[PDB]
Amino acid sequence: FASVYAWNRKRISNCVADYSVLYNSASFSTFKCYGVSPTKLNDLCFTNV
Amino acid sequence: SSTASALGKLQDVVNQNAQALNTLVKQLSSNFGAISSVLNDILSRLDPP
Repeated sequence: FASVYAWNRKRISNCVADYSVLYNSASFSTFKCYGVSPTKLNDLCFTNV
Repeated sequence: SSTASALGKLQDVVNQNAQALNTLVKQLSSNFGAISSVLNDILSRLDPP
């Protein structure tokens, strides 16, 4: 991954994501989310990421 | 018969009532400082606290 001055931006669209497996992983040092609860992330349907 | 606009009082009363009601019903869509104008999405997107 590049440096902070060269942050890498990527587009995610046209896919069926699954955030449950990502959340249940314990390798994350910190996981805090604003505006959306992590538990309900599997029900909302967005436009792009 | 021929000359209209001779019944101004009743029309004014009806117009005032209808306009007040329309303003009240249109006020329902205001954000009022929150993140959404509908409570259903607030329940379907956030966590109680």
